[PDB]
Amino acid sequence: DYKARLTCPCCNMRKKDAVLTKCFHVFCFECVKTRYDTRQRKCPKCNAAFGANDFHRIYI
Amino acid sequence: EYKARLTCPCCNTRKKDAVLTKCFHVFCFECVRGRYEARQRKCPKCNAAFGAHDFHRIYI
Amino acid sequence: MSTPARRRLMRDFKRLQEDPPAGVSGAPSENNIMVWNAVIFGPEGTPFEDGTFKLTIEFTEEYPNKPPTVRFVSKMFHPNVYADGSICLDILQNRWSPTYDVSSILTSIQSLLDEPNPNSPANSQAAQLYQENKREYEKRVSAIVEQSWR
Amino acid sequence: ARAKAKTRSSRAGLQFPVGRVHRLLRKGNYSERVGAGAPVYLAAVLEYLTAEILELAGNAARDNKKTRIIPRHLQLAIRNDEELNKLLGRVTIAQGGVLPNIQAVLLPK
Amino acid sequence: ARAKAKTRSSRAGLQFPVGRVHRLLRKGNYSERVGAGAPVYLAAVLEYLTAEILELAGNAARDNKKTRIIPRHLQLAIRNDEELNKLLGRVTIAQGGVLPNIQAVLLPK
Amino acid sequence: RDNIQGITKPAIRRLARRGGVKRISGLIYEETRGVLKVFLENVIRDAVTYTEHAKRKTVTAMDVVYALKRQGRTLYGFG
Amino acid sequence: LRDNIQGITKPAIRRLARRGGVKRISGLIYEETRGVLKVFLENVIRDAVTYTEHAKRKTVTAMDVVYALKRQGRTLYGFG
Amino acid sequence: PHRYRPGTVALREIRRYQKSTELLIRKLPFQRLVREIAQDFKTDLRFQSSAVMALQEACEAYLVGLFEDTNLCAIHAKRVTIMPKDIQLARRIRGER
Amino acid sequence: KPHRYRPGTVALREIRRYQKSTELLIRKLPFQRLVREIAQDFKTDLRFQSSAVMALQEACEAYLVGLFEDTNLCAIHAKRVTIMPKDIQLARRIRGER
Amino acid sequence: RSRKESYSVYVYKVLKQVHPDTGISSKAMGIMNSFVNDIFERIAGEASRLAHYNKRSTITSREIQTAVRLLLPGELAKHAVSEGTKAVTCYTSA
Amino acid sequence: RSRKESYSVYVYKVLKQVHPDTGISSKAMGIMNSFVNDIFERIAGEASRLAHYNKRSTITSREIQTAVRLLLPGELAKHAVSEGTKAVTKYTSA
DNA sequence: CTGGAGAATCCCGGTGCCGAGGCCGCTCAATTGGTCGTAGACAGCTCTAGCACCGCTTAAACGCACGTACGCGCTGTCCCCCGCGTTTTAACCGCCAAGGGGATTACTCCCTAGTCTCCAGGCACGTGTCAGATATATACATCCTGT
DNA sequence: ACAGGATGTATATATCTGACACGTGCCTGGAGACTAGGGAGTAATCCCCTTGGCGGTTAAAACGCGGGGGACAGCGCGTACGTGCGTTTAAGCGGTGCTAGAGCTGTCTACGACCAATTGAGCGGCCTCGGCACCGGGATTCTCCAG
Ligand SMILES: [Zn+2]
Ligand SMILES: [Zn+2]
Ligand SMILES: [Zn+2]
Repeated sequence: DYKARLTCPCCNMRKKDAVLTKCFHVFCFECVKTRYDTRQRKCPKCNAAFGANDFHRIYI
Repeated sequence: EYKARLTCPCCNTRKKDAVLTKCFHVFCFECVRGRYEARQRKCPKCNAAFGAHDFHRIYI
Repeated sequence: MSTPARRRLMRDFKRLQEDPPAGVSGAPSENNIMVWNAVIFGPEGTPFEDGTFKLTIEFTEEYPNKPPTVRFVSKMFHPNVYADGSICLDILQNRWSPTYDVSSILTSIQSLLDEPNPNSPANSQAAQLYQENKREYEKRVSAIVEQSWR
Repeated sequence: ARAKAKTRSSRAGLQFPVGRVHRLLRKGNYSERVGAGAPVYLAAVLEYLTAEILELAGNAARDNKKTRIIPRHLQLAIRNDEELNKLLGRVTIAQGGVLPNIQAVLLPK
Repeated sequence: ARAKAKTRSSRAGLQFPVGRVHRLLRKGNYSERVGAGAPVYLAAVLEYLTAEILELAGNAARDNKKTRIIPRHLQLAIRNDEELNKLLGRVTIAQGGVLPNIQAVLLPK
Repeated sequence: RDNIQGITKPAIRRLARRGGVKRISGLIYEETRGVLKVFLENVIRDAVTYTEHAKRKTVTAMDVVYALKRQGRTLYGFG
Repeated sequence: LRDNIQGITKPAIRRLARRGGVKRISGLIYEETRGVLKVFLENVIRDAVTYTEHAKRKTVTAMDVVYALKRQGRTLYGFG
Repeated sequence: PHRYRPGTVALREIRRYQKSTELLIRKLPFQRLVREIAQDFKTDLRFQSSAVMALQEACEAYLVGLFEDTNLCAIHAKRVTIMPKDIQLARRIRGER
Repeated sequence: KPHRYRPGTVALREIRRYQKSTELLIRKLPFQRLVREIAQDFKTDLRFQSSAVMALQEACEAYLVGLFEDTNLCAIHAKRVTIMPKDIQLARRIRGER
Repeated sequence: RSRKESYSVYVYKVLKQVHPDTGISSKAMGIMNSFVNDIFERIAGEASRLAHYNKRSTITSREIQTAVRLLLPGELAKHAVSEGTKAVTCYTSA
Repeated sequence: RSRKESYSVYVYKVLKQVHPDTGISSKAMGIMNSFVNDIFERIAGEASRLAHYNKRSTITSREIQTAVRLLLPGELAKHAVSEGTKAVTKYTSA
């Protein structure tokens, strides 16, 4: 339960360490980096757009 | 240890569910709103100053 | 067990086994786990009632980051399906999310079955028949339902 | 009296003019004959590129707390994206300026 | 039984073919109509450029004491003349080699 | 005549500053105002040939844009 | 056909450098020379294969290679 | 009185001019220079104001790019002061000389 | 007594030798193997004309020779005679390839 | 009273489609027009040149496909091809 | 049994006119053919671009001369336009 | 700095070959001659914009003095590259075999050019209002020198 | 490292303003329907050249070792370039006036596309010999080390 709770929900492989400041959802950083550099600049959860400055490293 | 890591370091009773936008430390809700309403824009961690637009809700 | 996409498909299969949504089912092809065969039941309160729709889905190793290719096997009469079974949906081309799984895909397809999207008229004939004549449209839908049982 | 006229751009789900692109292709002396789907494909590609640059420029303008896109915002958006920078590597944008960067050697220490 | 055919190249006093140039211009899809003097002018220019390079290459080969022109001689002729070097600065010549030159710093003293 | 001196030392300094230069040696102003005029000659010659082919007496911004495009220096914002 | 980049040997790279007029060569040059050559070949071969597969044939031709090179502003003479 | 050490005003100027977008050369001397250069191709030509502006945009962009390249050269030479050797090296590498 | 040249003399001699000849400097068969390996990533089971492979090899050698001339100029500018990867990186960055 | 063509209207619709509440300067519109014309020229010239290589007299969607693959780099090319294919399929179906 | 055209004959005649006692290799002839094709393509493209710029539908000698002036540098351009004018004048007189 | 030894380079001569060069069908591409539709040359009117000038402000270029930070020369060192001999590897040449695929030709059919009609999207023209620049008084961060 | 003064620098508020986003008349170019023909998709067949394999020679690659030369760090000196301030200077802005030429329109004629018939010149093939690369041998020269 706790593992899945604190694991990134889109990949479910590794740990949450990033927040998208537009929608304030939390994902893991490299999912975010990949969706950006592959130009799907869109929130996986709430479908909100974001730029290079709307996501940052977080530590939980 | 999971509950301890998930709990705020200010009160050590309540879940960490909010971050401070410029310094990016994660704390509780009423802990930061009480500090702000008491005019202490002051991090217990990194002592940073903040304003009314420098905090927002975050959900797991 | 080798790839994250394969493992994601493994959880997809186990969730479909343990708690499938209403009127849907799925299984891998025996010799190719990338191939997914699914059966969808027509939504209640819709002309697609009593339908047993066969589905085939093809994945690659970059799942869940990309929407897969989903194709109807039985003949279908839906404004948003091409004559071959090509499927044009929001989560399938435009607003795919890696959090979505095969169960979510099947539920979304079943939702489309009730609510065709007018912005994607893949079958122009079906779109027109839905748009101005519901009676013969649902007659056609009953025809494809009785045809899907074989 | 024939039928309600529908534009090819509307038929293809695009905002760019398919007919105008077709006219430019046929008048631009590129080839003796022009296919039916060629203007559709070209208009779609142009629309996608325009949308991409506009989206990045809007993000850049928002990052400066402005609501109007200017050549400076366009320049920032193009030069901050690696693929757009590669596509427009030999293009000068009037009144666009440059990206703010300083070599680490020059910085005081 | 009209008249003895005089080639347009002979009329213009050129060795290069004017008819072939005209056919390539008309077939090359450059414009829908082609003037009468355009193939003549183009053939003259091509002939002059060919003559210039051939003369330089022949001089280079005679310098090396050979009687045939090879790609090495062509490369030497091209890279030695400043005008031709500027004209063909982005051109690779197969089996051409390079100009023999060594920076003065490297030489011992 | 003698208009090359209009490209002043402070103007060159601020161009270098935009380029990112910390300090500039004193022999650069003469070098750069020669480089500039070489570049200008190359562009203006093509622009003027375009104009005279068009049988005009005024050089137009579109002619300048064409001349720049002929050198792989496409410029946006003038037509 | 795996790990063939090592076929571009150290003596071959030195010969290329000598033709370039290089007197002394550092020991680290070889790796980025391999990398630069690999980048150049990927850039050219991608366009060549694009031309070939657009022509609907399975054979890459010297004509396609020349076209790809010309598309990069480095036209090559002597191959048609 | 107050006195800034050399290198601080220069850094401030770099930050300032890398943020703004105006023309860094005075308009009239540049116009006179263009008219002077163009007069050796044909006499008494006329220019559009937009044409002169396009020329100035191109010239400033070219010079700024050249100065970035020459700064890279100077840094490569273990220096911080650019010198005409640096400009010559940049020009030669870019194939303009 | 063994005879040894001073370090640099034979280097200059071989610069003179290779700046006079025009043969290909990379070994043809390994170059062809490398080309096929690189092309394997875009379309499987491709076939290549021998002339196409030769054209590729000629273009690459010309490109590398030009790059090395630029690198040598950069190294000399740095007041040294040995070329190091920073020189290649500077040359490629100035030419606009990186 | 000459009539001159530009892409201003379509650029404006695309802008309000992407950023619903963002404007654009007049000078930026000129740059967008120049960019659109430049990309159109590049793609059309490359497609025509391809058709000439293959001894063909008609520019169809295949040449535009290949020209986009040749010009646009990487992920841009991938997405552009995806968009063009979708538009062509939509146009043929309707 | 397709037939392909080249400029080998004319290049050889020009060589015999310039150096009467000099030969040329087969591979050098290929380079000359490629050079001629390259220059032809350059000048034709530039002339077509001029014609499009001036809203003209015909490629005349004036466009060819202007394109030669644009491409060829300096004294080479002067001599080239001189030969072109001489040839066109002789052709018109004939 | 001035001479021999040695290795590298240059010059001369005979030889064999294969690639350049001339010769012969012949077939298609260049030539010749009308024909006609129109694109471009040319005269004329206009009114837009480029050129020229004058006066006032003041922002900017100019010139001087100082000091200090950086360019440059000199020196030591040591390590990393080069020259070389020996051994190992695989490039290369020669030959042989199978066949995949490139290069033609025929046939047809469907897709695109061309034409006529029409009507609605987009363009020039007006117009008010809000995004943004500017002036001003702040709170705050940053450099510089003394500590 | 630390702290306070001085100077750019970020911040919030108020205000003008002029450029942009919306609305409207209208007009011309895109859409619809139709017809005609040829561009190309498809199938079939031929044979070229590409891939694959095998074996012998040997040239080039790999390894190792000794040495020395050049990259690099460090130090000292001097000069020239940044910084600041006082003094020109002319860029810039406004306002006005003039007219040259860009730009459009309307006429009209030479000129290039098109067609059909004719022929000769360039292409493919096919000999043929000499320019040149190569192997041997002699003469010359550059570089290094001892003097
Ligand atoms: Zn994740
Ligand atoms: Zn979200
Ligand atoms: Zn708390």
